[PDB]
Amino acid sequence: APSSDDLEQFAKQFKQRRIKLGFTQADVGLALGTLYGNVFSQTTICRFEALQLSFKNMCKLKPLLNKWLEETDSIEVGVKGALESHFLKCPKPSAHEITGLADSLQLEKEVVRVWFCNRRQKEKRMTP
DNA sequence: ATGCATGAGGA
DNA sequence: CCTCATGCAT
Repeated sequence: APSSDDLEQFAKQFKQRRIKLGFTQADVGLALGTLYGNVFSQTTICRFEALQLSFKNMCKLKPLLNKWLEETDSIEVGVKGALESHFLKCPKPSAHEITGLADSLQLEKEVVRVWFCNRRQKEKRMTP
């Protein structure tokens, strides 16, 4: 398995080469469908180039992007800041903390619950 | 490039 | 409920 440094260098050189070939991020994502039956979105290609995915996600995707390379050659600021503050304190809130913070902050419980799942996921990105 | 979301899968 | 991989919509 690759180091974080391996994946960083791979990402850099993947991006350089995609741009040089004049393909867009969506182009690559689509071609992974066309060529390998594994379609991906522009969002996914973008995150991969920015290392904004988990280490394991990055590792699963790298060989796929490598094959492609080989071949071709809302919530408001008042609310947000507060949400962030609590996260630094309690990153994993109980369904009561959640429902509690939700109404007090005037948001649906489900919007608050998902915000915390996403915030937790971000921290697990190779570069958050 | 990013914010909020879905849904499969698991303790 | 969560983690996780993933993307629609912005």
